[PDB]
Amino acid sequence: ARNVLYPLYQLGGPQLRVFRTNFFIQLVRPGTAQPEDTVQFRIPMEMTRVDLRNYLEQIYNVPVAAVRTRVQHGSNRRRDHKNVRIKKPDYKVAYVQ
Amino acid sequence: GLEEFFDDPKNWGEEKVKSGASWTCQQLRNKSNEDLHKLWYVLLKERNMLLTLEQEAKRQRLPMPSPERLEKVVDSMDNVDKVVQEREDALRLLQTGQEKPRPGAWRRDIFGRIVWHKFKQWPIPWYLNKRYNRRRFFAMPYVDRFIRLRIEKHARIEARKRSLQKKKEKILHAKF
Amino acid sequence: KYVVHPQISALNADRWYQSFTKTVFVSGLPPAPSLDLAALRAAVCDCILQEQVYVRRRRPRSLFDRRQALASSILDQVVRTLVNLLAPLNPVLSTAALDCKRSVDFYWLRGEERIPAGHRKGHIDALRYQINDKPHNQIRISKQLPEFVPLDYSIPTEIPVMKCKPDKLPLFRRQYENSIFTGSKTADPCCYGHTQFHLIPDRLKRERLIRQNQAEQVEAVFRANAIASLFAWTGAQAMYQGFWSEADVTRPFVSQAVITDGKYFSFFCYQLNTLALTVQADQNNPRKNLCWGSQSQPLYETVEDNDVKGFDDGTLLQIVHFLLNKPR
Amino acid sequence: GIYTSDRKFVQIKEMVPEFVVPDLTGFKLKPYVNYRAPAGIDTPLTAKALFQETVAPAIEKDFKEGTFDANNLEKYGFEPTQEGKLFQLYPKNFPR
Amino acid sequence: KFVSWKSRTKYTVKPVKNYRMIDFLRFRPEKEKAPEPFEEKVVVVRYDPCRSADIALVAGGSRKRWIIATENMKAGDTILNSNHIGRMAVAAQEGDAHPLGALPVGTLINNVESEPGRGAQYIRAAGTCGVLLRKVNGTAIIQLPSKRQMQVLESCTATVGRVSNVNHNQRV
Amino acid sequence: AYEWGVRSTRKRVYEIPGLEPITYEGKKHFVPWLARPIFPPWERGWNDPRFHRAAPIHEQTLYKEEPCYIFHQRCRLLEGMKQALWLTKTKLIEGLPKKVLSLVDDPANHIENQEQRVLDIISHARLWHSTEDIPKRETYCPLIVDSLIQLCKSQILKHPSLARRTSAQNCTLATTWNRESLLLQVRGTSSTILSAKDPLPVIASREEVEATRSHVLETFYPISPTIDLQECHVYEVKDDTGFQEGYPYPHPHTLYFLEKANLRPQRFLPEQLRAKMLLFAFANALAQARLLYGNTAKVLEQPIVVQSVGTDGRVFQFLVLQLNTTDLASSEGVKNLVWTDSDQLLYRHFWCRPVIKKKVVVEPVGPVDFQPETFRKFLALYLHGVV
RNA sequence: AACUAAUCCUAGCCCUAGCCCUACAAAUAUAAUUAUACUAUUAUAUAAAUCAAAACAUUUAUAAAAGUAUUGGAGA
RNA sequence: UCUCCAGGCAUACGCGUAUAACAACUCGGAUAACCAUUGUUAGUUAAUCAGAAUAGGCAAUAAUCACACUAUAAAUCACCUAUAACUUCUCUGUUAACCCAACACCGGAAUGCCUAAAGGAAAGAUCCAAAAAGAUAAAAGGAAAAGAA
RNA sequence: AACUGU
Repeated sequence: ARNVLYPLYQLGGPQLRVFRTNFFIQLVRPGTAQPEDTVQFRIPMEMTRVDLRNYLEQIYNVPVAAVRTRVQHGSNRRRDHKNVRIKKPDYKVAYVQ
Repeated sequence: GLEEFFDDPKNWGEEKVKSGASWTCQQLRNKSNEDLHKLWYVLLKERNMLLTLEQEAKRQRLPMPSPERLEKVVDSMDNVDKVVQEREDALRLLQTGQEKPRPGAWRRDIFGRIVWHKFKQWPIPWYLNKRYNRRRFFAMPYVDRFIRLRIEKHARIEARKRSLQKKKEKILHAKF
Repeated sequence: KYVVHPQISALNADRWYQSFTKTVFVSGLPPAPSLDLAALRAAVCDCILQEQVYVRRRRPRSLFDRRQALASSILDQVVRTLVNLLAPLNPVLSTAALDCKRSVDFYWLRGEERIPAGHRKGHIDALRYQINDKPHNQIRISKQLPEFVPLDYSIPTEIPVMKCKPDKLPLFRRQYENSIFTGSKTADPCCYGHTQFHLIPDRLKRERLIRQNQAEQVEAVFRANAIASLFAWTGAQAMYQGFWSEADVTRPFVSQAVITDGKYFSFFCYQLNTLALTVQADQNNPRKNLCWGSQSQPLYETVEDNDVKGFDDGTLLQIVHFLLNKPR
Repeated sequence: GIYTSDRKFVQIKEMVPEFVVPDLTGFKLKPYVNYRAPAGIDTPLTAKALFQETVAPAIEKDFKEGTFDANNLEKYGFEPTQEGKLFQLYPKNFPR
Repeated sequence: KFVSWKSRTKYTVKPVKNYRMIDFLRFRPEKEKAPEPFEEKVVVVRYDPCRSADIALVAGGSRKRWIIATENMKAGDTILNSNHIGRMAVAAQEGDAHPLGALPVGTLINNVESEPGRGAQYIRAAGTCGVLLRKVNGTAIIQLPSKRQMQVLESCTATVGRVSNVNHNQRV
Repeated sequence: AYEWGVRSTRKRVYEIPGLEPITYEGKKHFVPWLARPIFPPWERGWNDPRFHRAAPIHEQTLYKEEPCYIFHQRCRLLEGMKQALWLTKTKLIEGLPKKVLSLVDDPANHIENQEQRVLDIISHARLWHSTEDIPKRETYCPLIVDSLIQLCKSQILKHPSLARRTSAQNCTLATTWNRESLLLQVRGTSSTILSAKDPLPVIASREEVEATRSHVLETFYPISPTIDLQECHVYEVKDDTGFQEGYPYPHPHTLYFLEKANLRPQRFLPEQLRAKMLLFAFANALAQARLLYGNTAKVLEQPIVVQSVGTDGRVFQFLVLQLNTTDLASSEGVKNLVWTDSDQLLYRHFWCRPVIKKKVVVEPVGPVDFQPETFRKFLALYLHGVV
C-alpha cells in the first residue's frame, strides 16, 4: 500500500495486515551483468525489501534468497519550452536472488 | 510465479492479444464482498504483468501488444474500489453518522482562510503535545489587509473574465 | 580495494572466495600417548558447567549478547585447560603461543580490471582484496607444522571461475592501509602456527539461518571463513620468511583451523603452495592451493543441573589428534 | 520498525505489513469481461439502500409482532462503539 | 546562541572547562558537621586564571573547596573556621575565618562581608587588607580597600591576614 | 559572595459562581482569546520506558531505616590503610608469610630461563602482542598478567597437583558485617579468582590467633569509619564467594585485581589499591566462613586463608589474608591476620620504540630496571598450597 | 520578379455602468508542506517626513448660504 | 609502437546526471578530429561503509614513548544503589572528466596516503620578412663577482 | 673592488 496512512501501532495492537496491496512492481532486464539467480525489479519507493520478499513469496510464491536494492536519481537537466526543468521520476531497482 | 509476470509464450510476438471489456461498476456491485476482494488481486496480477511487458517493450523500443488491456484492467480496479468504498461508506454513516472516514474539522489558518483540517493520530493529547500547540491555527492582525484584497481580487476576477469574454465576442462579430 | 569479511552471509561465498584465493577445497580431512580419554571428557564437562551454572557475573544490559557471551566464556575455559592436559603428551603445546581474539590481516592481488569511465577510462588496474580476521583463539608455534601432502600435489578438481564481477555479489571497495599480519609481529619467535579457533556469530547460526531459509549456507559459512582465515594466516607466515609473489615458497606451508557455532564443531586444514597470484607472477604457475575441510559436528547436547549430557568424544578426539600433531 | 537510543534499529513485527493474499482457485472472475455480456447501469450503494436491504426486514417483522423498543437498537445491528472491531469505520484504523 | 557557562550544579575542586568554583562564604558547614567551629587543611596553593590573587585549596572533613589565599598561606597549612564569638581573644592563624567579635582591634583581615551571610565581596584582590579600626560590643569598623570605613555586625566573617602578592597595591 | 549566573538567564469569568468558563479545549489547540483549560490526568493505557520515571527510594519495600555503607572498586578511603584495618578488624604483619617465600626456594619450582622468558613476555606484552607501535596500559596491563599466569600455567607439567585448581572470570564477591554497630558492605567483581579443591594452609597457629586479642584497632577520630562509603537504604543481606554453592573448587586461592588505566590521575594510588584489595579479599574470606560456620559470631577454630594480587602492569602488589574470627561486632578480641607486600616493581620503565638521539640508541626496546624478583613473588603465591 | 526584410488582426486591455460579499490520495507552520511526543504559543502608539511657503521656524486642502463670516510667519 | 612531460589517488565540501551505450552532424567546444553538443535508452546494490528510560550515591594529583624529571601558557562519563523495558535489520547516501569565479576563465579550492607502478602532450599547416619581445654565446677592455666600509 | 654586452 502506497500513498496511504497506516494505522498507528501501540503496545498490544494487532499485527499490520494489508488485505489489498497498492504496490506495483515490474521485472526489468538487468542493465549490468548479474548472477542468473539475481533478478532486477522496479518497485515503488515506499516499499521495503522485506515487503518485496513477502510480496513475491505470498502473491507469486517465488522463493527469495537475498535482496539488494538501489535508488536511481532521476535526471532534471531536461527543460520544457518554458525553461522549467523536467525531472525524470525516481525509481528503485531491486536485485533479488 | 515468475511466469505470471509475463504474457502467454504463445502470445509473445503477436500484434495484439484478444481481450474483452472491463468490469463495470454495476456488475462488481452484484459480486459479493469476498468475491470483490479476490477480483482485486486478479486484476492486480494482470496489471502487473502488463506493466512488466510494457517496460520491456520500452527498453526494446518495440510496440506493446493490445495496450487497451492495461486500460481495461485499471478501469476495473477503479470500479472495484468505489464499489467496496460505497459499502464501507454506507455502513460508516449508519453506525456512526460521520461523513468522513478520517476525523477532521474546519479551521482557520494563519492566512485567514477557512480550510478543512484533517486530524492526525498522536500518542499524547494535544495539551501534552507542545509541538502540536506550536502549530498555528490563528490569523495574524495583518491578514485584515489581505482579506480586503481577496474581496477586491474576487471583484477584479469578474471584471477580467468579462473583458476576456468581450474579446471572444469580437471573433463572433468579426467572423460573421 | 575490496573489503573481505571472513564471516559473510553472501550466497555461495565459498566458491567466490576460492576463485579470489586460487584454493581447491577437498571435502574431508587431508590425507594421512594414552591420556585417559574418559578423563578429558570429565574435565571438559566440568569447564562448561563452571561458567554456565557456577560462575557469578553481572548480567549483560543488552539481554541479546547473553547467549553470545556465554559461548565465548565456555570455549575459552575449555581451551586453556585442554592445553595443560595435552601439554605433557605433546611438547609443542608447551612452547606454543596462544592468541586470544587478535587480528590476522593479509593483502593479496588476483586478477585485473579495466576502468570503464572517468579520467582514467580504459586503464588497466589490478583487483585488490583485503582480509581482516580476529579468530576467537589461535595457537602460534615457532616451527612449521608437518606437511599433509608434498608440494606440487595435483588433483583433477579445478578452482571455481566467476563469470560476473566481484561487485555484483555484495562487495565494496575502500582505500586504506594494506596490512599483512600473522597475529603477532615479526619480532615474535612464534612465526608458525598450530591451530585456529573460530566462533560464528548468532546471525549465521543454524537456528536463524534455517528460519531465514538459508539452511544450505551453514556449510558455506564454515567453508568461507576457514578458507579466508587460514589462507591469510598462512600467507602472512610465508611472507615472514621472505617469500613473496616473485619468490614463491620453496616449502609447503600448512595450517589447520576449527570453526564452531557454539555447539557444532568443524575442522579445516589448509596448505599454501603459491604466493604468485598476480597476472604477471601467476602468468606461468601450475601450482595451486589446497584446502581440506570436515563437516561441523556437535560436541555436546545440553546442560542439565550440574551435569552436561550428550558430550561427544569423537569431536574431542579430533581436537586431541590435532593437538598431538607435531613436526617431524 | 523503531529506532531506539544508541542508533540501533529494532524491527516491530506488528508495524510490518503482512500481505493477505486470497486464493484464486475456483474464482470465476478474470481481468476482462465479455463484450457479449451487457453492461449494468451504475447504481452506487447508499446508506438508505444498505439499511433497507439489511435492517428494514428485521424491524418490519418485529414492528408487526410488536417486539420493538428503543433500548434494542443494537439488536437490529447498531454498534455503540467501533472499538473491539479490527476494522473501525471511524476513525479508520486499517490500510487499503 | 549565548548560554551562561556558570551552570555547574555540583561544587568541585577540579578545574572546570579552566574555572575553579571559588567559595566566598567561608563558614559553610561541611558534610557531617554541626554549625560549630571546624578546621581545614590547605592542600595546595594554585594559580587562578580568572583572579589576580592565587587560590589556595582548603579541605577539611569530607569536603574540599577552593578559597582565596592570604599573604602567608602556604601548602600544608591549617585553617580554622569558627562561628563562635570568643569571650576572650581567639587564637588567630592567618587565613582562619572568625567573627569580628572574636578578633582583637588592629588585626589585618580580608575577604570580609558587609552584611552577615552576604559572603566575601571585598578585599578579594591581591595585596588588599582590611584593618579593624574599632571594636565595640556587637559592632566593628572595617576599612575596605576603597578606604571606605563601614560598620558591620560581629556575626560577619573576617579572614585574618592580607591577601597574597603583598606588593600588588604598590605596583608602578 | 559573587553571584554566578548571568541575570539574563536567571528565572473574573472564572470566579463567577454556578457557571463554567469557555476554554479552547474543544478547539484542541491554544488560542490567546480563549481561557486556558485545566486538564485532568491523562492515561496512556500502557507503560512507556522513554517517559517512565523511577519510583522514589523510600516507597521501595526493601527500604531500611538503618544505613548500609557499601564499598566498591571506585571507592577511595580517605584514611587508606588505617580505615581498612578498622573496618576489617584485622592485624597487619609486615612481609609475606614465611611459607610463601619458601615456595620459590625449591629448585623444582624455579622456571627454566625464567628471567629470559619473563623478559620476552614483557617485550611481547608491551610491543610484539599488537601491531601498534606504543600500546597503552589499557591493553598490555591485562595481557602481561595473563602472560605471566600463562608462564606459571605451564608449570602443571612439573606439578600435576596444579590441575586441581582453575580460574574463573568476572566473579563477584560480597559480604555484610557490622563493626561497632556500623553496618558495612563490600562489593567486588571482575578480575580472575583462582579456586582449588582444598583450602589454603593456615598461616598462623591457634596460639598466635589468641595473641591477637592484645592488638587494638587504630582509630581516626573524629572522622567516621563510614567516610568515603556509599550509604544505602535499599539493600539486601547477601554473602558471595564468586561461585554458586556446590562449586567443585569451593576454596578460593588467589583474588586478582588489575588497574589498567593509562593515565596516572586515572590510576588509583598504590595505598588505595591495597585498601581495595583488603576489603575485597576480606569479603571473600568472610563469605567462606559464614557459609561454613553460619551467620553466628564466634572466633573461627579453623582460620580461612585468602590471597590477593594487585598490579597495574608495572607496579605489583601481593596480599595474603587469613580470617581468624567472624565475631566482628566488637572492635576488641581475636583479630584477623594479614600479610602485605607493597611496591614490587617489575620494571621502572619500558620503551615500546627505540629512543634514538643523534643516531645513537640511548634506550633499547626493553624493560628498564627489570626486577625478576617480582615474578618470583608472583610465582610463589601461585605455587603456594600445592608445593 | 533579388537577398536581407516587409506585409496581417486579435492576444488582450482601458474607462464608466451594473454589482458588495457570504467560490484526489498524501504532506504541512517542527527545518511548513518530514505520517506519532522534543520547544509551548503572539501583531500594533498621532503616521511622519518629503512636499508648499520659491530657504526656513507656527503653519501647508486630501444642494445653497460661500469661497462669505472668520483663521493664518494675516503668507503659502 | 615511438618521442618527451612529472602531483597522483581517496574522502570532505560543492555540483545534481555533466555519468555510460546507441543514433545524429543542425546548434554548443571560441577550428577540426572527437564530443563535453542534439535525441533516445540505460545507471549508483551495504546488519560489516555512511547518515538518520528514570531516580539516588560519589570524584584533590595533565600531557610530553610517562618512568625519572621538572615546568607554566595549568592541560580527564565512569562506578555503585534502586526503578523501567524484554528477542531486532528497515529507511536513506553510493554515477561523472563534477565545485566557487557571467565562460571548457593560465584564478580560488580542506584532509589522508604516497612521488611515479599513478597522471600526461609544448608541434592547425607553410614561411623564417623587417621591427619588437624572451633566451643563449663574446675577441680586447671591465661601469668608460658574492668581497670592504 | 671585483664582475660582467651597462
